[PDB]
Amino acid sequence: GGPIKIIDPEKVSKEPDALLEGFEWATLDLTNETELQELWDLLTYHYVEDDNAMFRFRYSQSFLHWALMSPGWKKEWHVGVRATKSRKLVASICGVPTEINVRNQKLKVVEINFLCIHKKLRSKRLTPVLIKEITRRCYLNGIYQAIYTAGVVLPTPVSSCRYYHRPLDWLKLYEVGFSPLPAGSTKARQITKNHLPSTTSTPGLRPMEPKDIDTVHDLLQRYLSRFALNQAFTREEVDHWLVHKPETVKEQVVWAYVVEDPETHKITDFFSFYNLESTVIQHDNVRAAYLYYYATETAFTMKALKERLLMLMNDALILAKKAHFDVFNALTLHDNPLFLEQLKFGAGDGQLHFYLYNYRTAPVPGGVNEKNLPDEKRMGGVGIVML
Ligand SMILES: CCCCCCCCCCCCCC(=O)SCCNC(=O)CCNC(=O)[C@H](O)C(C)(C)COP(=O)(O)OP(=O)(O)OC[C@H]1O[C@@H](n2cnc3c(N)ncnc32)[C@H](O)[C@@H]1OP(=O)(O)O
Ligand SMILES: Cc1nn(C)c(C)c1NS(=O)(=O)c1c(Cl)cc(-c2ccnc(N3CCNCC3)c2)cc1Cl
Repeated sequence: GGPIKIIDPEKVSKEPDALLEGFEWATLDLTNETELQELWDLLTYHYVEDDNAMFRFRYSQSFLHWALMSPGWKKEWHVGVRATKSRKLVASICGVPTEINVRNQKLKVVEINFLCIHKKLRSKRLTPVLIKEITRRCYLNGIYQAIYTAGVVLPTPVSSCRYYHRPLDWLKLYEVGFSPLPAGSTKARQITKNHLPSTTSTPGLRPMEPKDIDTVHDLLQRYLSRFALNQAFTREEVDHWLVHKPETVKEQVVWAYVVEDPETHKITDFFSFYNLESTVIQHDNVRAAYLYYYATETAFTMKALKERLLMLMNDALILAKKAHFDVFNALTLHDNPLFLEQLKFGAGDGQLHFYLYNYRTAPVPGGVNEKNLPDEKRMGGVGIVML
């Protein structure tokens, strides 16, 4: 594996390509509230929908702040297109920097996210234009590789993972057409099936605190090192992505929990999940929690891993329900296939395909077999979660 081509610093153009008549490039400043609102306005009405046009992702402004101003961020990688006359923001494409491990090679990359074009400008081949411009702005900052995730199949995916969904409020989900009433059943029965204990069971479980950063950082890195493709977390990245700052973030987006051993008081496990609503195109919102990063000391010894994950993740479900989330989403990546079925996650129609730009490596297993169902012998591949 390795880079596909070497970029000649000397030949990177200082000026962007031309755009469709009536439109112009605009760097976004997401520290400006009005511009943050503008991006929110665009995504809210024009971002990812399901195939049935029932749901649309509704990233919050707090989520956008958190996702796009992570450690090392640069406004130059928050790319917009405006209408010249009205000034309206009509397209976007964004990146943030991070380091990844691809089979034990560390790479400096940008994660690409929030590619969006206003419905009225679709199917004009603007996308390749947006991609080329953010590529140019990255090349200018000495970054020549990218990773991204997509719901559609494009050239040479590195992996594919299937979405799974654990109902927390089944009735709400049924109500908005997310979950159906199977057939011979009743609401009462579906509610019973999905009912969850009132309290967590794992001893020492508590909300992560800033004091936990160093030891969570070390445990996470050891755990993720067990995957061919993974995110190479720095200390600042643990602070940013994992510890919610209530004093400065009124709308919480990340929940993280640690298990502090009753005896050693060392943290021995942790898990986290984030808040991403969907607008119900027509109630008006599905409040979904997504599983994010987790780690357990048990990984390093088996089959105690499955057993430990069953404990932690059922606790994660309890905590999410307690925080009023409607559903708990997870993909077949990390060691997730160990617990999805047994904790009653239902298989989803959604598939997330993973891609690298300007880097060649063999395909990596995505937690499923050729039938697109979870497989314990198909893990160890994908250890990176994108938002
Ligand atoms: C070194 C640094 C490198 C940095 C860059 C690394 C590359 C990152 C790449 C971007 C990572 C994004 C990660 C995310 O954010 S995935 C999120 C994508 N956004 C959405 O799904 C929101 C809803 N949809 C839209 O806003 C539009 O439909 C979009 C913008 C998706 C397409 O607009 P439109 O429908 O009006 O099409 P077009 O006429 O302009 O262009 C048609 C071309 O676009 C290619 N296309 C379609 N969808 C995607 C897609 N999701 N990734 C990459 N390419 C895509 C398509 O194959 C076709 O090419 P092909 O040859 O026929 O021509
Ligand atoms: C409730 C709901 N709301 N929306 C908008 C949808 C599609 C559903 N139904 S879903 O929950 O079962 C679901 C989910 Cl979560 C996610 C994807 C999916 C597929 C491909 N790509 C992405 N992303 C683009 C890149 N950034 C990461 C997310 C998401 C598809 C489905 Cl179908």
